[PDB]
This record gives sequence, C-alpha cells and structure tokens, in this order.
Amino acid sequence: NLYFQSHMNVLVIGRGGREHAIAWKAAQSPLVGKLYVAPGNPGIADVAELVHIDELDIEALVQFAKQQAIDLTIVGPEAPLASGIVDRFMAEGLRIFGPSQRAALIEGSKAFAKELMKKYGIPTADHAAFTSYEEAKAYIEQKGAPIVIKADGKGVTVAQTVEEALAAAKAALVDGQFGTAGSQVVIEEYLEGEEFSFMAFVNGEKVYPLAIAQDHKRAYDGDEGPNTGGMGAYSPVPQISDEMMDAALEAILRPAAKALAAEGRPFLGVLYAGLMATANGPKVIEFNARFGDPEAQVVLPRLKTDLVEAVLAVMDGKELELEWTDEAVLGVVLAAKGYPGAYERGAEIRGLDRISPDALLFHAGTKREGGAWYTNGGRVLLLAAKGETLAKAKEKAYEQLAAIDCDGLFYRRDIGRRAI
Ligand SMILES: Nc1ncnc2c1ncn2[C@@H]1O[C@H](COP(=O)(O)O)[C@@H](O)[C@H]1O
Repeated sequence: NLYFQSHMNVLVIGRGGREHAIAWKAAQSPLVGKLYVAPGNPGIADVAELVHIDELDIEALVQFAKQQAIDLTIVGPEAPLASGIVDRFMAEGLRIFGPSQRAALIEGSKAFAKELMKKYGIPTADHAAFTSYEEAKAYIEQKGAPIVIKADGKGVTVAQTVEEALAAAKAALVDGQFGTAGSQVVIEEYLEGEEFSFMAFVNGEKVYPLAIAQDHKRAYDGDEGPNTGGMGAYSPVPQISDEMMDAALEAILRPAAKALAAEGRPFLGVLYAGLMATANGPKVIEFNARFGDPEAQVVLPRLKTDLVEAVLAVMDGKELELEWTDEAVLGVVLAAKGYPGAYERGAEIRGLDRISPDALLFHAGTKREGGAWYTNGGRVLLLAAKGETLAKAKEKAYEQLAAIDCDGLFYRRDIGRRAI
C-alpha cells in the first residue's frame, strides 16, 4: 500500500546467520537493485555481494556507503551500534536502520536497563550490586530465596536457601575479581516460567511488534551445559498465551520505547526483549538492541510483508501492520564441538548440496576453499524448515539435518520438543 523508491542500493553489516537471513529477505524485495554485505561470509555470497570491511571499521564503512551511494544500511551485530556506527552515518547523511550509541546502551549496560525499568515501572527481575557484604546480606535477607548470586572473575549460583545465598555472596566478595572499585557481587531475583523472545521494530515511541519466538540458549539437550548465543529456535510459540503477549507489548515494549525517548535516547531499529512468562505476568530478563540470532532466522521467513518496505515505513514513522504466514518455522544450530567453549576449526562439511531447496540454510561460520566447505566459527550453520504446524516444521528440519556430515559439528536434537 505504501510507496518507496526502487532500485535501491542496500548494505547489511555483519557476518553471521542473522545477516544471511536479513540479506536473503532483502534480496527478494522489488525495491532493491544492489545488495552488499560487509563482511558477510561464503554462504551469504549466494544472495549478495561481499564487501571486505570489518563491522567495526566504521570510517571505512562510511566511505564505502557514500562511494556506492547506499540508500539504506541495516546493522546486524550490536558491536558496531555500541561503537556509534549510527551516529557517524547520520552525520554523513546516510540512512541507516539501527539505534544511536546512546539508545543502544539498553543492551550494552544491564545496569542501565535495570535503572531505566525501575524508574519507569517496567516489570523485570529485581537487581542489585554490592561491594559490601553487610549491605549484600541485608538485601538478601529481604528478598529471600531462591535467589541468584553472581560473582565476577562458574560464578553464577541459584541459591535455594538464604543461608546458601549468604555463603555464596560472601565468597563472591572474598574470592571475586578485585576491580578498580574493589570486588563486587550481583544479586538478582530468580524467575520461573516460560522464556520467549519478543522483537519489534521501533522508532521513538512507535512500536511495530514482530512474531514472538522461543530460543534454547543451553548448549545441550535437556537444557544442560553452559549458556550460548542460541542453539535453536522456533516461531510461533503456542505455550505463550495471547494475553501474555499483549501484556508484554503494552507493559514492556511500548513503555521501554517511551522511556528511552523520554530520557533523550530515542531508539530506532529492532528492540529485542528477552522475556519470562511468569504467573505474575511477563518480566524482562534482558534487552537487546538488534535482531536476535537465531531468532532472525526463524522469524524473518514468516514475515510476508516486504522487509525493506517495512524498515523504510518504520524509519518514516508511517503506519504499518506486518503480515505473517500461518506456517511455523523451526531452526537448529550446528555448532563446532566445544562451543561455547574452546572449539576447533577446519573440519570438512559434506552434504550441503543434499539439502532440499525448500530448506532454509543460513551460514554463520563457514569457509569455502578448494571447492569444499569447512567449519570456521563457534556457530557454523542453522537449518530451518517451514511447516503447517510446529511438529511438522520440527520433523522436516531434523530430517534435512541428517543429510549433513561433519565430525567437527554437533546440534541439539530436542529443539521444539516441549513445545510439541
Ligand atoms: N533473573 C533470572 N532468572 C531466571 N533466569 C535467568 C535470570 N537471569 C538470567 N537468566 C538465564 O540466563 C540466560 C542468559 O542470560 P545471561 O546469563 O545474563 O546472559 C537467560 O536465557 C536465562 O535463562
């Protein structure tokens, strides 16, 4: 219904699966003439031209963007946002979809986020930091247990009793790292319920919600092992009621966007809320200032609305209702053995040519050499599949995953298990 100039030159900043998903979606826009990804990866080269410039080499990206007359730049990773890529681009008159350094702090500093949510009455887990044991003790005795104790320098304890919490807190301050302000201990309210990711396009106070998704951050099946950037995800999320979703939109997302704007930090881009559906309603775990990975890989394929058109509409503050397919999407991450810890690179990946054309294969950390594929990163690939139902999406995804053979990769087999 909306009109925007065609034959656009578009630049996507990043190198992972999230960027491959963004590029893939952008390439299908009738408004795009030329698509570039910096620095991208071998898999992304199949849908866009790679630009050999680091995401943090801001001065070069600015020059490149002006040189190639880029009409729109989309930032994937948070690093360049935290570095002020948006600020520099805007000063050069370059259109870019992403938050300013000041607004991106919502993700950069968990303390800032907690500070903001407390001031504006946004539901979230209680949070407090201490350098004094006596002060930590008094606080712990007020909140009770179970409670979370976090030491700096492994260091996270979910204390089941107040006594254990005190022992852990004392240990954190005694054995924790000695910073320039001494040792410190972080205490947080332990929340229970179903976790879900709620992303939305934002521009000032205007919020445009995206479909919600559920990511499994634990490294191993049965949600065991250390936390990761995400080992799998799916959308929609049946177990999250529409009421929980709406409460999240009206009591969390809209208020956060208004809070940032009220604080002189208007946000533009994708505001990603990591939430917990508790019995008392939705509560924020953390905020991210851009597309989540692997959330983007399973949510963007469900978006029927043209992505580029949507982004431009948001940037112009125009009205827009996003449309989504009824079909579900589930994705599974293939990671290098050892990840999220130390992992090896260089294992050959066979079978990428055996996967169905309907399967969505997003490259993270792959490398092409001598006509073959090799692992080259923590998270290497993500394979997603569409399905009439979540169960169908899950079956198709895992069915296709078996076609891949690599002794240097592993992947959870329980993605979507509980949901179904
Ligand atoms: N206050 C909390 N209550 C329950 N779980 C939490 C809390 N904070 C963090 N987590 C878990 O830790 C994971 C990663 O958050 P983080 O360790 O801060 O990077 C989340 O996906 C949650 O499952």
